[PDB]
Amino acid sequence: SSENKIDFNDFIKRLKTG
Amino acid sequence: TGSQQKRAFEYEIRFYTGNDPLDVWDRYISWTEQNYPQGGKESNMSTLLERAVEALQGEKRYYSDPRFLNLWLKLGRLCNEPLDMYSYLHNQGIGVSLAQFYISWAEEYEARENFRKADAIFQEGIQQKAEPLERLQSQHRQFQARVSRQTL
Repeated sequence: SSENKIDFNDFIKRLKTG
Repeated sequence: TGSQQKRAFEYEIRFYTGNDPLDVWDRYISWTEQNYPQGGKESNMSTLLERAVEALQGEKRYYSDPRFLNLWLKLGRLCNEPLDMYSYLHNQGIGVSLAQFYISWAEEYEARENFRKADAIFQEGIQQKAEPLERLQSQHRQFQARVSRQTL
């Protein structure tokens, strides 16, 4: 189950957002 | 005491006067695994890793530093799809001169029994003469022995 694992692509997106 | 050490690290992140900020994060991360050997919610590991990457992101002086690579590798193991992280490092040139990068990358493929792509990762590491090369080649040879063992 995805539940608690990090979403890598989302993380990278978040970094770019500032 | 746990509380006190964590606070000390948090203050060090802020007040650090040196020129190697990775050192603070690297010591904070390793204290955290020393003290939370089987993880736990109280370890704060995944958030610590995210914070460390976020602070040092795009610092190319670190792209060949094994403590930097380490942050990413540790982070990758907590992702739903660790391959996304390996390919990212690969696209960005992070850790691409280190044998450890290829070893961990190859290990992820081996763990899924994708032996052919595990082998290709080794072959690229070796062509790039990633360091230490003899460790990389030794590791490759034993990957090959494991595959052989599983096909007799």
